[PDB]
Amino acid sequence: DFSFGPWKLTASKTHIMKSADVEKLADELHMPSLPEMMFGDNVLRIQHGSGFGIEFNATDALRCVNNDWTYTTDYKGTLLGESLKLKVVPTTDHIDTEKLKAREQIKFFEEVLLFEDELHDHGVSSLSVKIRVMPSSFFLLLRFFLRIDGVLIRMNDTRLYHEADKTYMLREYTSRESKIANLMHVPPSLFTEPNEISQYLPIKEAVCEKLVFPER
Amino acid sequence: MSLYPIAVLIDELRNEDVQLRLNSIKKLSTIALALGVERTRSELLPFLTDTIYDEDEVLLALAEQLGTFTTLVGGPEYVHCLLPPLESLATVEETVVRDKAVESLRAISHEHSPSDLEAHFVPLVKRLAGGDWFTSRTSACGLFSVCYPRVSSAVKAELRQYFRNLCSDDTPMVRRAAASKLGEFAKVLELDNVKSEIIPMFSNLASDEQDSVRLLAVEACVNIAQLLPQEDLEALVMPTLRQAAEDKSWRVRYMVADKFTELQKAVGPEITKTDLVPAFQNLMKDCEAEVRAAASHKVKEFCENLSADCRENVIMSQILPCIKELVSDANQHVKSALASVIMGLSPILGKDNTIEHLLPLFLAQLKDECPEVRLNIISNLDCVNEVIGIRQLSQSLLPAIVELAEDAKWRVRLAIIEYMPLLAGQLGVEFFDEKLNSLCMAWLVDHVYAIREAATSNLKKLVEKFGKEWAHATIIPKVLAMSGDPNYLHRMTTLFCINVLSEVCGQDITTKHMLPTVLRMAGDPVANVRFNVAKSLQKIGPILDNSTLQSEVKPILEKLTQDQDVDVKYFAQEALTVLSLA
Amino acid sequence: KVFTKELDQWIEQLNECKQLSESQVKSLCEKAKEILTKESNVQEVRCPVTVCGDVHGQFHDLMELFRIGGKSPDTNYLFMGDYVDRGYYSVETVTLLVALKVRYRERITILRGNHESRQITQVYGFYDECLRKYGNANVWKYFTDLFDYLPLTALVDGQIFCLHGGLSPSIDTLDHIRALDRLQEVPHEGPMCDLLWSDPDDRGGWGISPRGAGYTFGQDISETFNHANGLTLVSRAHQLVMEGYNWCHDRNVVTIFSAPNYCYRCGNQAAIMELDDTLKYSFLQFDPAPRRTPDYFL
Ligand SMILES: [Mn+2]
Repeated sequence: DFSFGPWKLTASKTHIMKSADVEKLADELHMPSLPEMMFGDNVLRIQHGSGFGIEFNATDALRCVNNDWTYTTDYKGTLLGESLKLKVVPTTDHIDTEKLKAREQIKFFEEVLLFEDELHDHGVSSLSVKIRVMPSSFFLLLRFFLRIDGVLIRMNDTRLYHEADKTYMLREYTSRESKIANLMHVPPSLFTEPNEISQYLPIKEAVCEKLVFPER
Repeated sequence: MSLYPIAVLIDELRNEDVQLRLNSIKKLSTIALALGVERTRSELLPFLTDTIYDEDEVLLALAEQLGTFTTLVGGPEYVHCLLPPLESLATVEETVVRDKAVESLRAISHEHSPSDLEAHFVPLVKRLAGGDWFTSRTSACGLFSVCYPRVSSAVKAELRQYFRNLCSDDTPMVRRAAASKLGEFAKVLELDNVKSEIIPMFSNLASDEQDSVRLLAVEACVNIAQLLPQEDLEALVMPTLRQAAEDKSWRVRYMVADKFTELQKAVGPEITKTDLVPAFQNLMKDCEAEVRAAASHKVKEFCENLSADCRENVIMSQILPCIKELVSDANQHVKSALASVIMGLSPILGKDNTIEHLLPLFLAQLKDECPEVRLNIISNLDCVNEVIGIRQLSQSLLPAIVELAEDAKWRVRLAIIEYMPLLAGQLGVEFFDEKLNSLCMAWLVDHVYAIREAATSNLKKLVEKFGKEWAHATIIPKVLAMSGDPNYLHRMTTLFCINVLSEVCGQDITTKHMLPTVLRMAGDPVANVRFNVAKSLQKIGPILDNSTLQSEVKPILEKLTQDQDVDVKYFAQEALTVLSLA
Repeated sequence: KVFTKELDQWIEQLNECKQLSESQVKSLCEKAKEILTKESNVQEVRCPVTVCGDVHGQFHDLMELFRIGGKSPDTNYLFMGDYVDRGYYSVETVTLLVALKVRYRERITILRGNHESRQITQVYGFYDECLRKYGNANVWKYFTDLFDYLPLTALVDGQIFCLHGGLSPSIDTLDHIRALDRLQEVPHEGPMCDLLWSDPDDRGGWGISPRGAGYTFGQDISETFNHANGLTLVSRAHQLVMEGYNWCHDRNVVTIFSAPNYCYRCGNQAAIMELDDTLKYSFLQFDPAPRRTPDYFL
């Protein structure tokens, strides 16, 4: 539970959902099965001094699952407000990497897991999200990892950038995948650490949306 | 601008990197010497329970510190004070930090008094088992084996029902951890209680929904069979073991294959023919190739431990018909595992039966396409020469050594240079000089420096095996003959040889034929030769007597300090100051 | 002044693939300056050498390379540039080949590659790594400022041209190269940029390289150049070949890539060229080396 500027960075991270609470929601979403580790009450949210914010959970992430045993989801946050919220719009201007790389006073950081599933020992499907804060900005990254041992890999990254005092924040959703049979030249020792293998996965979908601030 | 130790230790926790930060946590013990005995309990310990989100390397060193902290609190009379700061580290998200803390918990348990044990540590297992966070539930499975015998007969029942509720826990992870520590639990109970309490838990796990639980329960089956009498073995153990060898996840059928030998030694010989040999037949020819390679490597230790009434019989009726079909399957990996052990059968079989019924198949490996197959066949053949003669098989590997010694890829060529000395000592001298010398000497001119490197040190052992004189007969007249090679890399090779041979060629030889060759090369145009002459000369220098140091090597070293090449000068000058020459 | 005491020590630490601290690199690059400041733009090296091309921070593959041609100073070596910017150990790679030059001014000769510049080191990786390893750009400044002192070309036994890129139209004779000022960041134009960015191919005459900078020359160029200054061939490395080395222009120019399996793209074989006492060339193909918290994440 952090606080910087007009923001309220709430931190929530606890254990998995119980066995009974799984089937209860597994029918709420009509899902024949939920992830092996369902971090239900685990949530990372950031609110404004006006009433609107963004929230990253698993429950809303599992809604985006379409007609599946890998839990692949295009979730990119759940717009949260109080009848007055931020809007979504496609954009041309997107994040600038050369900025974040600059070393500045690291204000706060907490990694928050959303779910993880061992995939009958056929792979791994982990949905996590982490966020840091700078003196003049804050930055977040939500990443769904997927490794089907012996078949393919998929990474659905989603970053969130807000230059402090800039009437808007950015969001870029990158989703890249590749069957391992096509990337034979890559050593399998990197099939586990995502930060190192993302470079070797071809982009499949790229989207950059700016989240705008209303007034009152 | 901080205060008493605890604060100055946290001032280091806000430091840049790990080692700088971690170094202070390794002083967490040394800080407690300065602190009074009670200060370590009163002030220090409570700070180490409100845990700290930090890298694994530190929390690990923290847990290790707790397992050696009894004397700091006041002795085992206050060991209970170490439990709170450990329970928290037995619950951190990172797995390795959890097991290390668990191991530290298993340690301080012995330090507990029997009264303190039942009041502090045994409840600590409950809070970890019954805890909500599934991480603690994993940690609990490791603390049962240290306490169950150290407690009263009644509370033993609570733990057994607890450990049982863990093997049937909803989460699949904890079910694995319970299956891993199963054998450690069955090993620690009484005889009659494992037959009724553990075997149920053991069966339901070896038929679980997730494959990761299945194999983990298998490796613990051996720990059970080591305890039961022979009669109750077919009655309770084999039922699940018999099915696990047919699990549709090869990961399970692999475990029994990688442990097939450890089974027969604990189950018994007659039961090996009733149930094990039947399964082995189908494991050598199962679908996934990885399973076959595992069992194929275990054909030797399986045949050896068989009883004496059937050792020779069941091998040539139930084992061989499946061996030949293995050597002929195209999977280049399964034959690499068979090659390393198949020749360990002749001493177990006999002499006439092997050369007639075991040798013709052996050749198929020695001529296989895969270079890794014929490589393993050549390292594990000592168990063959002590039953059947050398020439009976020596006249066959003639081209096998050639194709490996002259393969197109240099990795293969190196791999056999390592086995040459072992192979040299088994064919004697009379063979080598006639055939294996043209190959071993052609290695010191190989395109790759790695082979010339290995071929050099390969001559050291070729002398240790044959004698100081064999170099003076077949090696040194050839090495010294390379010093006229145009390529300056082949010219230097001699200098690396004279360094090595000197160590194991006495003095009378290094001064007769090796010394004048070095001093002759001191006028080579390329300086790479000249500064290595100084290096080599100081290397072999202390071996020769003083008269020969002041005679011919010192005038050269003084001459080499005038080579305008700045590299030789430092080496030339260095090479005298190293050994008592100005 | 036996400061070579610690120079040898650094190499033993670099051969174990462990960094050289800021306070250490500051002193190292200082010496390397004084050694490189005296080398002409066309550095002449003696007959017996082993010449290697790109390495690109593939340290574990550089050590595999040593077991092929020989360890130093035993083997006279010559590097044609591109020591960093596409491997994980770009720090340890360049830090060693620099220390070896400071140690053995005569046993190795290091040239400047197209990635030996502050422009490109910031995007392809060297700068991003220099931060993760030390927490600032000082090490990056120490090296980049030194990269300006690397010779552009090399000229063995008076016969063979060794550089990173290719030939330039503004450059027809070697005396022109010896007259350039190579003490600046690799420009975007001019001949200095061309020498480190040009590439040969089949199409005759000059052409527009798909990489923008540099040019594209063919048989008609190399023949008219080598025969105009008395050369047997040219050695270049900027490109990459699945074969490790590629002959082009009726064997007037050779390519030499010495980084196997370039960023897991093509699984290329890496090769090098050995020049014995007289100049008789012989290549050596080799394969990759097999052995195996709160962060400012992006
Ligand atoms: Mn490039």
